[PDB]
Amino acid sequence: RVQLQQSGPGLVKPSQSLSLTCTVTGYSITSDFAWNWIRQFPGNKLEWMGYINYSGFTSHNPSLKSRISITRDTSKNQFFLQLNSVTTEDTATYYCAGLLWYDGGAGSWGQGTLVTVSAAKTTAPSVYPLAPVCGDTTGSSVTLGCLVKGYFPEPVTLTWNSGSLSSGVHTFPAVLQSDLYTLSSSVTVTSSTWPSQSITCNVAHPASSTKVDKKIEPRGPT
Amino acid sequence: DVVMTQSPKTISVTIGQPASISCKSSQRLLNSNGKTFLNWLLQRPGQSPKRLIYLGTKLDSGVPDRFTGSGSGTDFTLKISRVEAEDLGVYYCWQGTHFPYTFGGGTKLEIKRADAAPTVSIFPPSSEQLTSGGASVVCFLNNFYPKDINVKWKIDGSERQNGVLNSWTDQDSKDSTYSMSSTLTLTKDEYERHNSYTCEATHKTSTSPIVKSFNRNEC
Repeated sequence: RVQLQQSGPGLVKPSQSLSLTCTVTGYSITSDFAWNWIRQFPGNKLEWMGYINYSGFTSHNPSLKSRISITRDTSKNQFFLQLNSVTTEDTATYYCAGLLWYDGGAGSWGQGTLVTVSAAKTTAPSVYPLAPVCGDTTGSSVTLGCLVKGYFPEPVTLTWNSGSLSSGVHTFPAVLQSDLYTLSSSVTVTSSTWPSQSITCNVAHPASSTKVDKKIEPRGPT
Repeated sequence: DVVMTQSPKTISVTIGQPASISCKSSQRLLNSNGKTFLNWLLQRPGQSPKRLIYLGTKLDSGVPDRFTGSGSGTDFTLKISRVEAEDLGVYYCWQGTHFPYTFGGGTKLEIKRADAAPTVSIFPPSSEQLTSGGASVVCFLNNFYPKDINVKWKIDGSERQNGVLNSWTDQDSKDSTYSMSSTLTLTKDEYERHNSYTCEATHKTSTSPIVKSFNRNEC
């Protein structure tokens, strides 16, 4: 069907502009739809920002009064969001979403892109392995961990064994302190399988272009 | 602007049971051509909202027929004939009839299930973090139900509450449980000063807390 994918910078300085792109595939943007920008606040309140429709005609929320431009490039099958004069109050997840002009149906949203409005600096994380204490390995299951600490801004991506280990995983929401984030993730497996089958935390921080692949080593001889 | 009011705030439903939620708009949503631009959306944990219902009463493209939308004028209802665990998340209504378009505040659908005690796991600071001069002790409290749970930290038998940071997961659709992570962060020098580190979880499933401990400098 039609698919949308947002791209654009995830960290913007106060009083500058946010600039995002929505790339549409599986459908021509000059047919049938209204191409909308919607944002979700940390609270989780959703706000409609505006649209550009298949003919180029636009509309936006008066709450944004004059800060917002919505444009398209038909040769590229893309539409765009520009929002100026930003403040921390514009920190949110931005979604592009197409709805059929005719009946509001077929709602299709991109993945969502987080935009942080902050003067804080981009910092790569330290990824620390969380190896189980000896006494906790003699059970039928064993739980291993990975601590991602001191990064900015969100987000990071975290997988286990490059994504082949997906069952029994818990990745927790990041916690922000002093303009650095900390995230942890746990993975539980059959005790007999470890450490014969190694377990590695794969962490990416696109903002700082940094990746760490941390093999979890047991406590005791390795 | 049109105000959309969703009730109830939160609903907790047993798998296999029905669920009904309401959206009431401050203005009628019928239009001049006979269409009613009222949509319902579901947002699962970690994803974007996705379509359910449109035109007030119509099933959107590819949606399971377990969802039904009813109502007109200003009062709308979404019903789920039989709830499945994957239906958990936040449900929103949306109006496209009056500019500017607006969303309900959302209704969170939670799955009711059998109580479950947490699996508690504690982790000393890593050797790499210790070379950094910082030391985090991590405790996971995994797969419990219900969602209310306490965690207390002890150092050498004495409770510590400073430098503690917690983070909870959304309900898991696989088993309908909750997980939580707690992190106690110290300087390497304070960590290296004490021996015993203890994580204690208190959950309704147990009259006695779940306790996990370790000694510094011991495997």
